[PDB]
Amino acid sequence: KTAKVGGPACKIMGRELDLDIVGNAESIAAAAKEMIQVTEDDDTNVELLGGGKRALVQVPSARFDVAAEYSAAPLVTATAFVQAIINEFDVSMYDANMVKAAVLGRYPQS
Amino acid sequence: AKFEDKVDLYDDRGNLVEEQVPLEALSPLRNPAIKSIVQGIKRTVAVNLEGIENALKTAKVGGPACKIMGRELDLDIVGNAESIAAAAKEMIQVTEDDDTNVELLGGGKRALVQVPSARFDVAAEYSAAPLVTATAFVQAIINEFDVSMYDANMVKAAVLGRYPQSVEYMGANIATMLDIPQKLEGPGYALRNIMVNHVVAATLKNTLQAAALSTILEQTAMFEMGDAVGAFERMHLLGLAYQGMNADNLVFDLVKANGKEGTVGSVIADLVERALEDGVIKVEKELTDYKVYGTDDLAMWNAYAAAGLMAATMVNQGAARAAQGVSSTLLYYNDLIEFETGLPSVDFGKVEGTAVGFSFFSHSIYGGGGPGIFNGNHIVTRHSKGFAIPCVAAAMALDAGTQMFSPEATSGLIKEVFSQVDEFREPLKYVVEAAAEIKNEI
Amino acid sequence: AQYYPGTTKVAQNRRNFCNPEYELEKLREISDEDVVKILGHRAPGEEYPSVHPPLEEMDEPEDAIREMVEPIDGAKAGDRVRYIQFTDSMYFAPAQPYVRSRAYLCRYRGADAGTLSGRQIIETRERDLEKISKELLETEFFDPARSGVRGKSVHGHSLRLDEDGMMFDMLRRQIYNKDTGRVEMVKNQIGDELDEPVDLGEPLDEETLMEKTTIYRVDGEAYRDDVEAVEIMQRIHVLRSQGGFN
Amino acid sequence: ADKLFINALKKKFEESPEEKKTTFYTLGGWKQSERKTEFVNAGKEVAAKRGIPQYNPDIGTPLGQRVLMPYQVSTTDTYVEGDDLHFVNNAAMQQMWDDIRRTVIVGLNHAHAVIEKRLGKEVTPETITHYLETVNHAMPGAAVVQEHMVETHPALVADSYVKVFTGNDEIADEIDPAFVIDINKQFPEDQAETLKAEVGDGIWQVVRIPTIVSRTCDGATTSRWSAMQIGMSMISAYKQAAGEAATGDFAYAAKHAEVIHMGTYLPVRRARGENEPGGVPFGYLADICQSSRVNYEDPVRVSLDVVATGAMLYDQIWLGSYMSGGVGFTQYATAAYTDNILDDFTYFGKEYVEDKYGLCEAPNNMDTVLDVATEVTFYGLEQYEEYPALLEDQFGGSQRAAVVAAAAGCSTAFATGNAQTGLSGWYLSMYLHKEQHSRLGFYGYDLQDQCGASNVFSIRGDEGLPLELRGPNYPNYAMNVGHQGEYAGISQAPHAARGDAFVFNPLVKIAFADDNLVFDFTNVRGEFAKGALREFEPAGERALITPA
Amino acid sequence: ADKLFINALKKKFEESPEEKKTTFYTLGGWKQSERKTEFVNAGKEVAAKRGIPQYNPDIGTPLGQRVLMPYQVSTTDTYVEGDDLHFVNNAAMQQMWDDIRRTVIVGLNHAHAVIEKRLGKEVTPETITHYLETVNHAMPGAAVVQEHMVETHPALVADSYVKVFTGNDEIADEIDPAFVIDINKQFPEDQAETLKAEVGDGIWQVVRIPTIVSRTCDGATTSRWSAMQIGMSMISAYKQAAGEAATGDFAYAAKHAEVIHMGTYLPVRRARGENEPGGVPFGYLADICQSSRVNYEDPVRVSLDVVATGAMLYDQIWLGSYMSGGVGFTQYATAAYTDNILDDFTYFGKEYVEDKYGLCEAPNNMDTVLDVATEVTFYGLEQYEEYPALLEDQFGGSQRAAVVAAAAGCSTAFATGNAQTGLSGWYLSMYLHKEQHSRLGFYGYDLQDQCGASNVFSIRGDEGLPLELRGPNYPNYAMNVGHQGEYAGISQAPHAARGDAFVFNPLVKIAFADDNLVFDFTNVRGEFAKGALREFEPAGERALITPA
Ligand code: F43
Ligand SMILES: C[C@@H](OP(=O)(O)O)[C@H](NC(=O)CCCCCCS)C(=O)O
Ligand SMILES: O=S(=O)(O)CCS
Ligand SMILES: O=S(=O)(O)CCS
Ligand SMILES: [Mg+2]
Ligand SMILES: [Mg+2]
Ligand SMILES: [Mg+2]
Ligand SMILES: [Mg+2]
Ligand SMILES: [Mg+2]
Ligand SMILES: [Mg+2]
Ligand SMILES: [Zn+2]
Repeated sequence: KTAKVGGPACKIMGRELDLDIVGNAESIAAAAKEMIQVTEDDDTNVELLGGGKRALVQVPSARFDVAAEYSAAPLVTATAFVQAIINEFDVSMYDANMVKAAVLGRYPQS
Repeated sequence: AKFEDKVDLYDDRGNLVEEQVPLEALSPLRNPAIKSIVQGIKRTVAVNLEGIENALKTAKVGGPACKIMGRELDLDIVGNAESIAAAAKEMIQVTEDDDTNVELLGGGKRALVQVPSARFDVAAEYSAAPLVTATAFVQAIINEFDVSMYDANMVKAAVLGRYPQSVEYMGANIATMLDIPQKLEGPGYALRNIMVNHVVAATLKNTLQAAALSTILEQTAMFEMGDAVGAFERMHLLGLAYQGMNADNLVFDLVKANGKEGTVGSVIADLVERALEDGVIKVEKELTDYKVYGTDDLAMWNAYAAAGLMAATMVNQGAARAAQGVSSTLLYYNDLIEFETGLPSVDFGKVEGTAVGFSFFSHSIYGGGGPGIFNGNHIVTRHSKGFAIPCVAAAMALDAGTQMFSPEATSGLIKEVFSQVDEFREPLKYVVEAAAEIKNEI
Repeated sequence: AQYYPGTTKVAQNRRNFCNPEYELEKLREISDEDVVKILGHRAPGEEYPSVHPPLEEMDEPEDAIREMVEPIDGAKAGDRVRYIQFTDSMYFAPAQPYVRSRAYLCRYRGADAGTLSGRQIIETRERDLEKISKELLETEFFDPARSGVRGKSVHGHSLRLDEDGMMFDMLRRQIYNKDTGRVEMVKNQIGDELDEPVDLGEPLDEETLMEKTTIYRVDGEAYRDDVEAVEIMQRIHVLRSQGGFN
Repeated sequence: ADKLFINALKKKFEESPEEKKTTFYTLGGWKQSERKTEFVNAGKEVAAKRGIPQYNPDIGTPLGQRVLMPYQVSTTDTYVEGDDLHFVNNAAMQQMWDDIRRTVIVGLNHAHAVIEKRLGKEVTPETITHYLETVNHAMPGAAVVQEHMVETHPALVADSYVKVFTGNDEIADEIDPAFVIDINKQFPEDQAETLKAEVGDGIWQVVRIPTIVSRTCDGATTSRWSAMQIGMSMISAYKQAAGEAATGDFAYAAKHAEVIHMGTYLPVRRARGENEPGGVPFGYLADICQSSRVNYEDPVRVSLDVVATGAMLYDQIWLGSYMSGGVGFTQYATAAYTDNILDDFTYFGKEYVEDKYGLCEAPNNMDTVLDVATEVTFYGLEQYEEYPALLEDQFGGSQRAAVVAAAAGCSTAFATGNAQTGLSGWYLSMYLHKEQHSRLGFYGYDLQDQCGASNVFSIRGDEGLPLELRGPNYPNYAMNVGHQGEYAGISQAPHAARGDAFVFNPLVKIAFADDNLVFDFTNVRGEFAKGALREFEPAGERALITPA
Repeated sequence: ADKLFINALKKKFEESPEEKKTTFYTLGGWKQSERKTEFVNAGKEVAAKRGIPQYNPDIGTPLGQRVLMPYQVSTTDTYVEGDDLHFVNNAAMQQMWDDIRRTVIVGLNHAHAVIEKRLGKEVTPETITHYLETVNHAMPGAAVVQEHMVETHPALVADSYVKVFTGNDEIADEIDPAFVIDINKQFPEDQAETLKAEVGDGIWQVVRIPTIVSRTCDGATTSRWSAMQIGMSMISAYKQAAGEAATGDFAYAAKHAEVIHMGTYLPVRRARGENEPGGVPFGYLADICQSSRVNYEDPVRVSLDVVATGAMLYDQIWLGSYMSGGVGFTQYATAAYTDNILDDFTYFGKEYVEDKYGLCEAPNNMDTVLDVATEVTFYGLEQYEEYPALLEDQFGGSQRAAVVAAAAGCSTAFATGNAQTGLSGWYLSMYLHKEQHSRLGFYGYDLQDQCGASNVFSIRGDEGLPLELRGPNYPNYAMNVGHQGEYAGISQAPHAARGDAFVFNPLVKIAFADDNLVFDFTNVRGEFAKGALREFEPAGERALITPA
């Protein structure tokens, strides 16, 4: 809502998006969990905290037994939440990069 | 199943093996042979016992041209390889009947080592393979010869190099297909930082097997990077099946039809005709003497065009028996097919873009080198999400000896060790067999 | 195959260079020895050097792909990979850089083609390169005033022509003869003097340059007026954009 | 009036600019050139003094078979040979990079909280002024606590100092004004109010370390050097023990918790620490350039002063030396800041957008991208066809691709007020240009160009990012000339058309609004011309400590 | 005879060096010093010129309540205030680092093989001399193939060039001597024998890029700049297409497969590319210093010339600036190269070992470490107790810990002929000194000292390494002053006592045997004195392109 993305004190004037993410947390979390999991009822956990302000996410262990390392946890979680937010609000192609910036920051420039 | 698609699976001779296999039975997240290949490559190390012994004898440790006069140690390591390897294995294993493997090769000059899978399930990443291997061999050589406290640091230098003054194991006499985690261009990239010449060495230059190993590594990294999550998953799986696994025998039959006299352009004509015949594309609009094609399934059009791209590389660089033109094939197969059809090229331009910079960095003064030294983590060739590098591995398999930096030059230690492992050498076989085994679990 | 959209002479010429069924017009006759001298890689009567042994001498394992793909003749022999590179004036040369790389991968086997603004190159096995080079130098791929064979010092695609209608060449490899109206090649493509010059024939006149060119320009046919070609380019832009998002 | 580049084409060649024919090979090669002639003589002297051959005009091929051209520095009346715009030969270009490399922004907010909470001491404007007098003794390399310290010569480090800024005007006016970047003096009213609202009651230092140290060392020295002397001055001015546990909170705050680097560090294949050119994001480079606070009535001038800043830094110093070297990439960059060429194309596009939509009033969508970027691309390319002298001037296709696409992408963003659709118009320009002329740039120029359309609006891990957050380490952009400084201009374009005070970081924008810098960031192209004329005076020279 | 430090102590103070008492507080503070008075006057002129307060003697505490001492540069008769040995004020120290940073070693072996196999072309002494004339035009930034290139000013880059060396006398004797580092001329016969055997028939380039570019940019620029211009000169000299597939094998060889960097890249917390000081191993620093080929009959002088080289680079520029900054660490390093103090102690230890064991004839074991390192530690400590003026001169405990342990460690290695037992001697000296005086160094001095004994002979992953392969990035050594240059001297010590031509890399040793360097690496301490006197002439300045 403030377009404050990409690191300390950063802001892009004109890029603000006013989306009710916390009010629709349940639906967004469910949508993200369906992308995160490998099969229904595996060891994926997505639990809301703080009246929908936060989520605990545990990416399924199986994704790790076919990975070299551990970065699939932030990277699969980030992209599942980005896609679930875009899909919740039908964010357009032109604006969706700001959802990506708000979730994962200035990566991969940083 | 999340997806309804099925594919027919073949062997590297173009014969059918298994019909109507659900697409997800080839996913790295489900197929047990992909899991065993990836866990195998995380835990496999090649040890050059000859090389350790020669570095010690000459005191040539710590990187190119380095030597410490007065530190020479003459130890009969290859003569006592059997006892040194057994002593190493006892420190490497967790229990006596686990999946630790230590096997001498070349009369004791080399050892193939597979560190137990268990050490990995309690590790963050994969560096326990070279680090547990290197210390077990350092300690087994010291204990074999009773090397003194004053001299033992030379055995460490001969095995692992200038580390930790250098970040890499500079001068080491051990090798792995993976490289250190600090060299990743982004998080999730480690299965991409595997030199093309090491995949070609491991598969003994079998074209289809090198393309399948490379595709399995690239597309498994696309899952670890989150690229194959949600909207994009099916595109990645169909790419893996059609470009890397010869699904439907599409790559094989294109090469069969264009191998005698064909060009990149003739393979393109055949692939567009096959896509039309299968209903993947259809004529949307007529302009003046020019049909504009459309598709209601972008992931499948992309997969079919990816299989054509692999066939075009095999036909173009197979005909020259020279790998350098794979950079041009990757560019112009995609540039030609978009003006032939009105539809977007493989990976929506990203293969074409990777091939522009790869052609520059393999024909100019600024960096890069021949095709064999690239990889999915190299800055020039990271951009397409798994659809470019497998073609470079097919091209290098087909090269008859035009490269200075050939797999014989860069990858001889990796060849000797890693080609011993059946699932690394012949992955197409094992991943097909596993997909048939789990076909009713999807 | 359709090759390229559009309703201009330029569009049709782009399709004809790609289409291997289209017979390229032959404009000039050059001997085999003179193709070898212009390439500059070996002297007349020198054996093809090798980069590796003949394929029949090597012991290759069973590979269905190698068995299905016939090697070109210079690959069977083990010949070096060498090149030929051309520069094309933007004042209506008949071939132009992308047109060359696209056409070379439709017409020719085992080809490594590279495109740049001021040079365009093909690398392949030496004896096969000599056969392709004769076709590139004798036909309408080449005009001896508006195109140049140049392995270095390529400047001139974007320069004004001289008073003879010749493109600039820092190394003056192609010299216009006012007495014949014909151009001679006096140096090989890397700039070394030839013992005897090669006749490259007369430059194409302005009307025939306009008939055969594949560049769009406001003073010929403008791309913005070939509205079906611009439609396909804009469609590819939009489809790539949408595909990359979702 | 004439096209803006006509005067320069009439200066370069004897023919009128529309004339298709000329004559070559008659100018005596290098001997036509004042600069080449100076170089041949200097090479003779260098090789004789050292006993090793060096510059020799007869090695390789002979330059100057065609005219060796002068170039107009755009916005000026200065014409120089292009050697005078090589970064090695231009002290203003070297100082522009030294002034960025040696700057860091360092908060005082955590620091003042540590003094009030841990030490239990009060902070006021007076205590801030006493700390600023102390740190302006210490920062250039002089002692405040220990006996028998040996120190830097004050005149070798005269360019090093610390200033502050805050959005609270009454606190700003209570600190001694020798130390304060005055937001209301340096910015017009509406931009001053925007910037002061962003900063609020925050108080930030702008620290500049010595150019002679930056040149001896590297960019990652800057935030460490700054923190050592902030730490000594906090000890001295607030009466700490000289090294107690609380001393480490000032260190962590100055080196990590409240620091803004100009650049972030790079990955191992191109390893570099902080404050190197590859880490500087495009939005920060637009903010460092100060044209936005002086030429705000003219969004084209603001956007193209950012393109000049970025083309020189990113292509000549960064890609042409840090990532390559040699003769390098002078004219790949000069194409974007000489002969008023990109200026003519971008004014055309701004006027087109004004007439059809109004600035910032077009729909932010693909129909606007297709309309504006295609129109502007065809105007630029028609200029090279109508004027053969223009085509012989920008003789490399990459230089034409960068200039035409920069005008098309800036004009798209003037229409939508959004940099992302500006960036899509840059890529469509390249595709249209490639089909029009059957060529685009050098062998490797359109790696990012062919990945470009699909990555503009992607949201994936290493693909998706607003253009202001991208920079020379965005993966597709990490290698090639002729793009990075134009993307900094496209990032500036919508915000100049909207009248925004900054593009990506308001602290960066204020930190360069300071006439104590050695380079004048308000007039980047004027400074480049002053350095080409050998009239710029850099910091960091060693004359004071070497023989007369 | 007088201890070696007596003349310097007699010049510093009016009292004889044995006297216990003095008087303080009557010298007028900073007014006693020529250099401090220069600095006060320059701060006032700087502050007025720029409108911001700067150097002021009345800020913080008043220097000079005691004598502000002169220092003798060891092995010279030059006495200077310590400010003249600060790296900012000493152009010889800055040039020493520039000459290392701008050098890379690049083989011609792979490149000659690409020419013979891929291109089918011959390589001869003739084609090599032609190539060297070409690369000596190209390397400083001049063109060999394209038209309309703009180039560096030859006189700004007069310090850049390319030489070659080879162990094959018949090639080396046939090339123009202008391009050859002649091993037989530069090295005494037995060392020349050893070095030519290590090189064999290999042919290696020593490439020096321009100091003005190294200073604008960074160390990771050197091997890229080098490879660009080797690549151009291979095209021009061997008649390749100017950009064909074989061109890429010359790039890969020049940047990766046959390159020797002076330093390797660093991890992210201290992120830096290649050719930065933290990546230079101790054995390479010893081989960069050229004292071993001039002063070989005196192993103490060779070892202490390496200690001077490394104390200055690793403590003053690297740890004192790159990793910290400010006033920095001049006198932590001057302790190791002034007043002949480390020389006195090390000459004592050498004589002790030569009389007891004979050089390199003691057993290589802990009994020899216990004997020699304890004897020499007690000798050095007794000098500070016997000479109150010596203790007041090296007033900081870290200075005394580094000097005493350097002498103990070098002397242990002169006994054993092995650097690892010399390193164990260095740690034992630290433990004995800490117990003798109930103090050692600064708060953090003996991090590596207390890990030290246990890590000297460890073989574990990030612990075990021969001392020649360690450097500033060995984990325990990454942070702290007063160790790294001394370890380079211990690495040199056993090899100087053995008569070895090099310590760790013969190509590095030969690469600095060159009088066309700007700094004279055969006489590092002499050079430091010349720069302190303002008599050294560096490269890199911009005077030719700035106003008078
Ligand atoms: C050897 C290469 C291959 C390679 O890896 N780099 C080269 C050469 C290199 C050298 C040329 C210096 C010299 O002459 O010694 C330098 C200056 C880099 C360096 N090592 O300092 C350079 N190119 Ni190049 N290079 C350039 C360009 C170009 C254009 C020139 C086209 C023309 O018609 O003149 C073409 C690519 C294309 O066709 O698009 C080009 C090619 C080439 N480029 C061909 C040589 C072409 C020839 O044989 O003449 N550059 C440009 O298009 C403009 C900017 C220009 C750069 C110098 C500057 O920016 O001032 C220079 C940048
Ligand atoms: C590709 C990579 O080089 P390597 O393949 O790692 O040798 C890289 N150079 C570059 O990106 C060169 C870019 C600058 C010169 C070309 C500009 S178009 C680098 O050195 O890290
Ligand atoms: O000719 S190349 O495109 O490789 C280099 C252009 S500077
Ligand atoms: O006092 S501390 O040991 O922290 C610093 C010494 S420079
Ligand atoms: Mg029809
Ligand atoms: Mg004939
Ligand atoms: Mg119109
Ligand atoms: Mg000013
Ligand atoms: Mg000298
Ligand atoms: Mg001298
Ligand atoms: Zn620097």
